[PDB]
Amino acid sequence: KPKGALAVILVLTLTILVFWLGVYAVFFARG
Amino acid sequence: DEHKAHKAILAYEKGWLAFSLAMLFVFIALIAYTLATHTAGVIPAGKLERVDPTTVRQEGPWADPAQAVVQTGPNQYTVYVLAFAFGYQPNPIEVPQGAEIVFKITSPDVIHGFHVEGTNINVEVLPGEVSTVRYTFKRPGEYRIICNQYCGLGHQNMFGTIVVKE
Amino acid sequence: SRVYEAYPEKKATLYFLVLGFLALIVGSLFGPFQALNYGNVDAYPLLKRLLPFVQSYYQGLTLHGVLNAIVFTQLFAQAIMVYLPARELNMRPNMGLMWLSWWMAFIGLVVAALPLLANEATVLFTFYPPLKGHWAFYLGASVFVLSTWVSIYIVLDLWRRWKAANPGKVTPLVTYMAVVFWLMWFLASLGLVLEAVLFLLPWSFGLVEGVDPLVARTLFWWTGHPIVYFWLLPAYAIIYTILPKQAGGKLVSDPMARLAFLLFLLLSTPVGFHHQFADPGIDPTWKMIHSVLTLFVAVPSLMTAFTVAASLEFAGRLRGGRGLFGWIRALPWDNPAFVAPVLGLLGFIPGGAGGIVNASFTLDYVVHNTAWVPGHFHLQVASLVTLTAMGSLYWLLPNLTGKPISDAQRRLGLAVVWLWFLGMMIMAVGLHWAGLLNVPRRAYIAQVPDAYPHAAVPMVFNVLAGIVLLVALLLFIYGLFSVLLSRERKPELAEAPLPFAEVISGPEDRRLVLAMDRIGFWFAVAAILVVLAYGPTLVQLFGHLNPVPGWRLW
Ligand code: HAS
Ligand code: HEM
Ligand SMILES: CCCCCCCC/C=C/CCCCCCCC(=O)OC[C@H](O)CO
Ligand SMILES: CCCCCCCC/C=C\CCCCCCCC(=O)OC[C@H](O)CO
Ligand SMILES: CCCCCCCC/C=C\CCCCCCCC(=O)OC[C@H](O)CO
Ligand SMILES: CCCCCCCC/C=C\CCCCCCCC(=O)OC[C@H](O)CO
Ligand SMILES: CCCCCCCC/C=C\CCCCCCCC(=O)OC[C@H](O)CO
Ligand SMILES: CCCCCCCC/C=C\CCCCCCCC(=O)OC[C@H](O)CO
Ligand SMILES: CCCCCCCC/C=C\CCCCCCCC(=O)OC[C@H](O)CO
Ligand SMILES: CCCCCCCC/C=C\CCCCCCCC(=O)OC[C@H](O)CO
Ligand code: CUA
Ligand SMILES: [O-][O-]
Ligand SMILES: [Cu+2]
Repeated sequence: KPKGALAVILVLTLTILVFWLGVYAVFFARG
Repeated sequence: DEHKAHKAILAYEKGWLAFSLAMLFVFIALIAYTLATHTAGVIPAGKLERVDPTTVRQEGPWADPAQAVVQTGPNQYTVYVLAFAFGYQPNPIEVPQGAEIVFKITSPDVIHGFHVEGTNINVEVLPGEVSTVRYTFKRPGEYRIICNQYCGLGHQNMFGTIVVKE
Repeated sequence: SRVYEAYPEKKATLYFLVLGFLALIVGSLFGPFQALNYGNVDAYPLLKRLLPFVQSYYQGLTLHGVLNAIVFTQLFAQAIMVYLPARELNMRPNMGLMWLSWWMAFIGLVVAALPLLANEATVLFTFYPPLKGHWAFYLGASVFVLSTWVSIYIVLDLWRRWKAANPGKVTPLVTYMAVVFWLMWFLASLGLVLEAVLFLLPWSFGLVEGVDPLVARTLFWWTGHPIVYFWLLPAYAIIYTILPKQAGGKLVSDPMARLAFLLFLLLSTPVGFHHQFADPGIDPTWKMIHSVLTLFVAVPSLMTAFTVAASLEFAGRLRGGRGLFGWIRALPWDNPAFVAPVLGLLGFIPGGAGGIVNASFTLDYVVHNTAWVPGHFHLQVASLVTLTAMGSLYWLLPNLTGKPISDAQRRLGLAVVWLWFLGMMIMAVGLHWAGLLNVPRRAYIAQVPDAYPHAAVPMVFNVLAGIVLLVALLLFIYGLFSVLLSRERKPELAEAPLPFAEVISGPEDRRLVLAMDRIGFWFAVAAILVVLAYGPTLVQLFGHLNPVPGWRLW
């Protein structure tokens, strides 16, 4: 398996999830 | 080795591509949901509603700011806001808490922002058009309006005020 | 030079590169001051001593945006996406036409610059009506951009000339990239051309009293989004077809790369309402559609991320790296041309994460028109694209000029790249963070020093990033001219082959590649997708035009 390639996309998923879930929380706090 | 590395690389890339698509799909489901809540009120009405910027301070509902706030439902207020260089009329905007506020905002000069700080109200105000948006204030007090579309040299200091009464 | 006689395309490209970077440097002068502004620190007095023609924050913001985001990026795309395919094919691009395109650009830039430097066009690089600039700004912008139509003709010409000599061969990688690239650009360009010709130019010449703000904004963002993919794909051509070699490895999938690009040809243009989420007179159903279409166009990069990371890993393994981490340290970190793109990819992770946030219909109300947005796009274009173009100096300059890079010049290169990366990282934090605190973009906020008290913390990031980037920019200037105006000239450099990567073995999807090469057919699909996505809305807008008087408020 491409272990490193996957680590990269782990970080990328986590970054995306944190961003998106983050702003979702904010959107609703302001709703 | 290379033949193998390639096979494994391509197998797993397909894993990734399916999961990512999935996650994108879920976000779409989650956006959809917001569309079904009352929080979607801040999306503009996409109806065209054209006015004449050159006469809007002389005639119509933007002409007399002390009458900008009309009760249009048993728990509903429409508020006619002028965004202009460089400010908002009326100042303040006075609405009651708990009530659904339909904002109908326009401009006589150039484009402005109407960004109500602390809320999801964020709408571009284009001269010639009326922007319509809906919010219910849950908490009483003072919200700042921020202009967030560059509108000339007075941009950085163009602010307004919404007072939400108890 | 005999070399230029045999390869006159080296000289045209060199010209596109230098002008681009000049535009970059001049544009970028304004950045540190802007960074200090978003840190609540007013250094504009200082600037107006150095540059007395500068009348305001917003004139500088116009120059900054026009020069970095429009001029340098386009000059760069024209450089890379002509010369690369031309070298891959070993064919001569039409030299008459190539020079027509450079002078078009240069002429147009100079005409547009006159009113910009004279404070007659302080509209932003978005120039939304009814804010009304000098006719020369619109004319010269129009002629600058149209230069790309010539480019489009050139690479299509190369393409077909090749196919003729080579019937029943598939299109080679870089050239398939460049071709879908340029065809994508042609559809996308139509929006702005439309806007300039139907509206901006009549108006500004005085032929018609008003312009409809909504219709102009709609036509602007037709072009307005895929212009960023126009910016991006030149970098991606290098990241895919060159970087793998620089890193010590190979490109791990020709077809995966072709697919990324093809997806960009299809999905780059029908998405622009993601800039008009807060606009009136656009139906919410159409905003949802474009929102969904926007989440799709994020796929080619989600894809790119894996393909490229895997290529990087393969390189690091080739070069002895053991472990889950060791393939990273095994890479050529002393090579500026490797570091620059890779750092840019790193920042691209939070960049695209913010793009994805922006594209969600209702989530955009949280961040629209706040410092968040500049936060997103400095990761995307001021970092990944600029860093890529930067590190190509160390391979592509020698190739075009015969001018060697000293070991000393290489070390300065690393310093700039890193300092640019890091500075951009630090600024991205101050901006996103300030954005979440409701600080507006496009605002001289140091002039209202008590307006945003809750933003004290991120502000210190913006200040820091300001001084850090000032140093990086100074160093970039010194270095560029240190190499450009250098003494030595070894011609066996200009004759060296571009460092194109090999593709890894082995077997592949020949039918996929073959389907993807049906380019005429994909071109039309893409164009249908635009008519479908923009048609009905635009027919209503045009059927109910409400023009307004223009204003000068500076
Ligand atoms: C180059 C320039 C540009 C790119 C690229 C870009 C990408 C995106 N953008 Fe954006 N953006 C928006 C949507 C997105 C989304 C969905 C993406 C996506 O394409 C992102 C996809 C990318 C990913 C999902 C990440 C993949 C990661 C990669 C590829 C890196 C992996 C790293 C590796 C492999 C390295 C590892 C190596 C080792 C050493 C370990 C929206 C809304 O939907 C708005 C309007 C918001 C508003 O309110 O105005 C917007 C506005 C902007 C503006 C300002 C417009 C203005 O001035 O008014 C600019 C100029 C800009 C630039 C650019 N934009 N964008
Ligand atoms: C020394 C590096 C640079 C610094 C410190 C810097 C800083 C800034 C900051 C603070 C702003 C926000 C100002 C505001 O919202 O009012 C900005 C806007 C901008 N930047 Fe840069 N910048 C840099 C280089 C670049 C580069 C390389 C690009 C293009 C490739 C770029 C593209 C833009 C554009 C498009 C704008 C938005 C203009 C507008 O909204 O009208 N920046 N930059
Ligand atoms: C390689 C280049 C990277 C650049 C990294 C450079 C280090 C940043 C600052 C270090 C000293 C700390 C400075 C703090 C001292 C004075 C700050 C102050 O009090 O501000 C003055 C005034 O408010 C303003 O108008
Ligand atoms: C290397 C450079 C990278 C730059 C990185 C950019 C920084 C932004 C990161 C995450 C934002 C996540 C959203 C933040 C959510 C915080 C608040 C929250 O969780 O929301 C509930 C709150 O009650 C509402 O008022
Ligand atoms: C909220 C959800 C929690 C988020 C937490 C992070 C999730 C990680 C995401 C993607 C990993 C993608 C890689 C999936 C691997 C697919 C398996 C595969 O295709 O492997 C075939 C191979 O041949 C076998 O031998
Ligand atoms: C392999 C596994 C297959 C199954 C995968 C399923 C993924 C489910 C993820 C998210 C569901 C979204 C739930 C939608 C509910 C949203 C409501 C919400 O968040 O409401 C907050 C707010 O206060 C209200 O007004
Ligand atoms: C690395 C990145 C770190 C980033 C860290 C993120 C910090 C921002 C968090 C939340 C903002 C959410 C906005 C919530 C707004 C509430 C304000 C409010 O409700 O007050 C106004 C009202 O008028 C009172 O009367
Ligand atoms: C708040 C944000 C400011 C801080 C920004 C931090 C963001 C990420 C920074 C660096 C990435 C480094 C990635 C790995 C770098 C590799 C260098 C390496 O491994 O060095 C090998 C060495 O040269 C022997 O050959
Ligand atoms: C590979 C390149 C590097 C990519 C890696 C960078 C990704 C950044 C992700 C998250 C940072 C956000 C910081 C955490 C958010 C803080 C939330 C918070 O405390 O917000 C206030 C809230 O209201 C409670 O008080
Ligand atoms: C030598 C290489 C490493 C050194 C790099 C420095 C480390 C980063 C830490 C702080 C940056 C400080 C810069 C900010 C100083 C400006 C002062 C300022 O604006 O302070 C705001 C304060 O809140 C007024 O109320
Ligand atoms: Cu009104 Cu900015
Ligand atoms: O532009 O996203
Ligand atoms: Cu876009």
